[PDB]
Amino acid sequence: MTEEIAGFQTSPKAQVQAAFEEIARRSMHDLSFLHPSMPVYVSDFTLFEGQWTGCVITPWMLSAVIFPGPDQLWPLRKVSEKIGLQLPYGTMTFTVGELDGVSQYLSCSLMSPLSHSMSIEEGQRLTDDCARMILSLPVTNPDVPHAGRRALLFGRRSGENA
Repeated sequence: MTEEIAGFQTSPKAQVQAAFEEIARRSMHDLSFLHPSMPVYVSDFTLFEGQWTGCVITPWMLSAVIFPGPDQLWPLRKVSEKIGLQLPYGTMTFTVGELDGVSQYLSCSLMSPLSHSMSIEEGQRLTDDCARMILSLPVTNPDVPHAGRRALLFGRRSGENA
């Protein structure tokens, strides 16, 4: 078959976030398209099943998200199809989503975080705890030290490298 999905270098984390920021606002009928009042957020972590892992949280939902790993040529899938993935959490079907700025990706709903104790901190904590949960293995909590440093001693390997 000629139709394919190219592997992702890393997760489209920003595009999943911005799309879900809008989808969380979009609300039809007399409810009106009121703003989310809780910033949607997305964790990115690990190369599980050979594919980049992540979770999204919004006021309306929490869902695991997965993107084909680097230098891969997956076949083109149809949307809303299910793909069985193996996790220590249990073998679980991830549904093929197709989303603007994200293209095809593999996702499943985990819960609706409609608790009255909910806050942006519980949002981010629960995206990371959701990552932990479905990996069933420890993972970097994304509140580490500032990792940026100044660049110095500029150069390139040259010789055998042209």
